[PDB]
Amino acid sequence: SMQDPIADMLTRIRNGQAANKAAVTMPSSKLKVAIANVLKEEGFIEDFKVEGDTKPELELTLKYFQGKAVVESIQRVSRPGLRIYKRKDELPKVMAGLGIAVVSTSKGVMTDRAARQAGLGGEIICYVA
Amino acid sequence: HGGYKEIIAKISGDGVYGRLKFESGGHRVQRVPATESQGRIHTSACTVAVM
Amino acid sequence: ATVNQLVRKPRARKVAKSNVPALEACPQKRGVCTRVYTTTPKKPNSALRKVCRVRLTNGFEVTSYIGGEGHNLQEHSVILIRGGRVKDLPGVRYHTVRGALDCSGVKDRKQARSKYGVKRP
Amino acid sequence: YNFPQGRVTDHRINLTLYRLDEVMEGKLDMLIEPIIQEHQADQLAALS
RNA sequence: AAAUUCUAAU
RNA sequence: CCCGCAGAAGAAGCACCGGCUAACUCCGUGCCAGCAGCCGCGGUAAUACGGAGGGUGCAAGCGUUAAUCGGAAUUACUGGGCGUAAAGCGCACGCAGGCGGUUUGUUAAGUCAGAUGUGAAAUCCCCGGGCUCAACCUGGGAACUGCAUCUGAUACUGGCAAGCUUGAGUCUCGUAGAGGGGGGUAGAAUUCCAGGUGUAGCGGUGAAAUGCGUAGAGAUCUGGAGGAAUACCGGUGGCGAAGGCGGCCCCCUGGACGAAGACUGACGCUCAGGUGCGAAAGCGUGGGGAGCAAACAGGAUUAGAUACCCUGGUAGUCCACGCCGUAAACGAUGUCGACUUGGAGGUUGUGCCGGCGUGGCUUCCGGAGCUAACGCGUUAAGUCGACCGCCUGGGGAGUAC
Ligand SMILES: [Mg+2]
Ligand SMILES: [Mg+2]
Ligand SMILES: [Mg+2]
Ligand SMILES: [Mg+2]
Ligand SMILES: [Mg+2]
Ligand SMILES: [Mg+2]
Ligand SMILES: [Mg+2]
Ligand SMILES: [Mg+2]
Ligand SMILES: [Mg+2]
Ligand SMILES: [Mg+2]
Ligand SMILES: [Mg+2]
Ligand SMILES: [Mg+2]
Ligand SMILES: [Mg+2]
Ligand SMILES: [Mg+2]
Ligand SMILES: [Mg+2]
Ligand SMILES: [Mg+2]
Ligand SMILES: [Mg+2]
Ligand SMILES: [Mg+2]
Ligand SMILES: [Mg+2]
Ligand SMILES: [Mg+2]
Ligand SMILES: [Mg+2]
Ligand SMILES: [Mg+2]
Ligand SMILES: [Mg+2]
Ligand SMILES: [Mg+2]
Ligand SMILES: [Mg+2]
Ligand SMILES: [Mg+2]
Ligand SMILES: [Mg+2]
Ligand SMILES: [Mg+2]
Ligand SMILES: [Mg+2]
Ligand SMILES: [Mg+2]
Ligand SMILES: [Mg+2]
Ligand SMILES: [Mg+2]
Ligand SMILES: [Mg+2]
Ligand SMILES: [Mg+2]
Ligand SMILES: [Mg+2]
Ligand SMILES: [Mg+2]
Ligand SMILES: [Mg+2]
Ligand SMILES: [Mg+2]
Ligand SMILES: [Mg+2]
Ligand SMILES: [Mg+2]
Ligand SMILES: [Mg+2]
Ligand SMILES: [Mg+2]
Ligand SMILES: [Mg+2]
Ligand SMILES: [Mg+2]
Ligand SMILES: [Mg+2]
Ligand SMILES: [Mg+2]
Repeated sequence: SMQDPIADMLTRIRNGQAANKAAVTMPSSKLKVAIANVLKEEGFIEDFKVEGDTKPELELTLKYFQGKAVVESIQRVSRPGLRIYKRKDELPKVMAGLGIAVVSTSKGVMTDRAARQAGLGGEIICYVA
Repeated sequence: HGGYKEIIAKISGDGVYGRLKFESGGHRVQRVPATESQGRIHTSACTVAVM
Repeated sequence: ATVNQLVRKPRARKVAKSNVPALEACPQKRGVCTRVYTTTPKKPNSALRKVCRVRLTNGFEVTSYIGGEGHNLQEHSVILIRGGRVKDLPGVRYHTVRGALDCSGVKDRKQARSKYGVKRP
Repeated sequence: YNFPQGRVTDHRINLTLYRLDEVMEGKLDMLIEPIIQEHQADQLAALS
């Protein structure tokens, strides 16, 4: 059964980018919306939008720079079978800072350097770089 | 193929054992066998007993 | 393996046993020669290797190799043995320490003397 | 007996000879006499 | 349609 | 510790030189003597054995043996695998356990931040000092990744309360099918029995012979008995969780799929122990026995033939009940869910106007991608998530206790 919607969202984005699709559409949720907002502000997607009321649908627009996907790798970390939480002083760095990591801290879902500025830790969602 | 796997014979005369008592042992031969497809050299041995 | 499967049953490590058990974690042992003889190696080598059957001080009964050219060993002689396996000899697992209690160094040996217990001339 | 070299050698007295063709023809009296000699000096020497 | 085998040093 | 005295006067060895590994020639022996950590040297022209000359590496030390970690990603938490190299239970149900679609409120258990107490000294690391330097001694700091308490945060996980319909399930109509259990019946054919006609062969093989026949065989015709299996249809066609299921008719019965409408509201997925099903052979009791056919007998072939070939033939194959629990039980590919270009078919539903769509199952080719390669390729061996099973060189051995 579907025991991980976030990993499904990541897989949908990966399979869309690898297949040179123009957009990816999926069922919506608050945590997915937060992750999509982080991705859009960090520049890995063009835009996202949610439509509908009873069964909301979230769609993302993928972006390609030189006819190739902007996002190279994206991998879920804190899977349901094993959760990962880290302190502020040991937040991970991806590609020596070139990439980003998404962390949910007590102030919301944000990046890793933003949480370092805030001096907060939390649960790591994924490594995207 | 060739000779004997074992031969036992009797030698009779005057002075026999006093001259054939030193042949009891092993005798080694190094040569190209007749039963040889290639041209390899082979080492083999035989055992001799004088009583 | 799943992390759950590993939590229920962790990984095991190879025992990695020893190959000189008669020494019992001792660099050398002392023994008595009950039989001195010769033996023939495996394919393809061919010689008449000199070995000995030795009873140690802990009760073990093993076979040892006598290196060098010529030895003065015989039955009822006490010797010192150490580890080391002769490959083409099946069953030999130890080496006789030359220069020990009742075995003398190789006569007229001017090279690698310390390995055969010969005094410097 | 080495046929490639035609050499017959005796290890008991360390005596090598290059007359194998004669030896294989029943002329081994040139092989047994040197042994008997060495077998007799011991017999006199073994008198103690 | 019959029909076994080729030891051991290049 | 300092000064003076006489004299270079008292003071260098060990291992190695074929490759891995820095460093080569001569003589002796001739698979002998011997060397070896792994490949491997030595058979009368040895850079590998022994000696000499030369060189290389450490040096008051040098080598060997024993023990531990590393290399070994070779137990893979960091950080491995299971189509063919070792490795998916024969299949399914299911308790404990592991995991959990979406919204709101509340709690602060997990998680995070700060503060406090504690984490003996020595040791380790950093900045300095003292022995003529060093080893050594020592001043100060850093560290001891931990534990407990107090105060805060509510994004994610958990608890409680209320919901929602998309996962899951129920109801109405219909369809296809060797799905299962029991009973009845039909036709062809083999065998046996009785009788008619008829006379010298029948059968079998590469060729023969054993065998049957003048006591009338084989052939042909008529009547009867009993047992087993269902020609054509028939098709990489259909059904079933797997094993498996094939004449026709009836009775009881499981599942799947499709078109619309209504209903419950997370009731779900996986599953160690446990439980049930499970080809053929085999076992116990009681029946049945046409054909076939282990064991057995005879005749051929052969150097021999305890076989292949021929003539016969008993258990067994069949039925009822009860055991057994194994297969190359194979797609050598565990179950569930999501995402990702195409083409040619087969089978079974439904909507619209011979054409245009939309579901289920199934065969072949092939793109990206993956693989050691062969190959797989929307029914993945591609990209992910949850749970279970299994593997760690070849024999010994799926063997002993
Ligand atoms: Mg034979
Ligand atoms: Mg051969
Ligand atoms: Mg070199
Ligand atoms: Mg050496
Ligand atoms: Mg030479
Ligand atoms: Mg040498
Ligand atoms: Mg040399
Ligand atoms: Mg390791
Ligand atoms: Mg090791
Ligand atoms: Mg792992
Ligand atoms: Mg492996
Ligand atoms: Mg195999
Ligand atoms: Mg295998
Ligand atoms: Mg299977
Ligand atoms: Mg189940
Ligand atoms: Mg739970
Ligand atoms: Mg807390
Ligand atoms: Mg804290
Ligand atoms: Mg301390
Ligand atoms: Mg909650
Ligand atoms: Mg809760
Ligand atoms: Mg049916
Ligand atoms: Mg039926
Ligand atoms: Mg008749
Ligand atoms: Mg089917
Ligand atoms: Mg199945
Ligand atoms: Mg039915
Ligand atoms: Mg309702
Ligand atoms: Mg079970
Ligand atoms: Mg049966
Ligand atoms: Mg029976
Ligand atoms: Mg019976
Ligand atoms: Mg019968
Ligand atoms: Mg027979
Ligand atoms: Mg028959
Ligand atoms: Mg019969
Ligand atoms: Mg039965
Ligand atoms: Mg099995
Ligand atoms: Mg099968
Ligand atoms: Mg299998
Ligand atoms: Mg799937
Ligand atoms: Mg294909
Ligand atoms: Mg897969
Ligand atoms: Mg593979
Ligand atoms: Mg093993
Ligand atoms: Mg058994």
